[PDB]
Amino acid sequence: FNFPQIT
Amino acid sequence: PQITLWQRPIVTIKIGGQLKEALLNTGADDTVLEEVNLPGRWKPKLIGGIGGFVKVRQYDQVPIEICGHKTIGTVLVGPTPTNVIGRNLMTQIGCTLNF
Amino acid sequence: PQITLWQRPIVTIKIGGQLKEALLNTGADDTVLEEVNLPGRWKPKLIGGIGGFVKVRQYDQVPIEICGHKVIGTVLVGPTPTNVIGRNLMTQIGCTLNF
Repeated sequence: FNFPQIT
Repeated sequence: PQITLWQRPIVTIKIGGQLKEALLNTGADDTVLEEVNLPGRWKPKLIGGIGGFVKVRQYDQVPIEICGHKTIGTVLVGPTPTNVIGRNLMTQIGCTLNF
Repeated sequence: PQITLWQRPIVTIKIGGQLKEALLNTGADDTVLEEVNLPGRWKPKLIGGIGGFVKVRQYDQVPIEICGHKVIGTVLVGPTPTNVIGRNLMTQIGCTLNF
């Protein structure tokens, strides 16, 4: 998929 | 280990007495796993921020084995499309990007 | 370089005659950049999938320099919360995860 995670 | 990126970098982990798989995700600040029952203390945490927020349970200093490396770090437990190992735990295992 | 993961792995890129910054994201299959004008052919592509889909322009075989490495790959152009270099271009630059 595509995953840039910020709180 | 040296992991190329032609495929998704999915690795085996051991957490909470269970064997699971998770994605090594340098785009993720935090580690988020679903369907794990962890002992000890937690607090709610709001994550994401697109469309709303998602509430997860934050467990601190959780022992976890990632691709054979026994480390300790924060694990967020809650719904996630894919189990994710974030930077917080990749630092613990000494994982770097190299080119 | 060898890039540790205590901070977000943001690097400088050169694309479409512009200097930009983007996140090396091993959790992303594809590269998505915003505010770039690329010449030549494109086709619409639907990405994401949570809450709906996001439509972007797919440009194939785009020359791009990533942290000094001149390579070629598909670049998706559309508004994105953060510019992202996905696995498709990390393979081109020879980027691996190591621990």
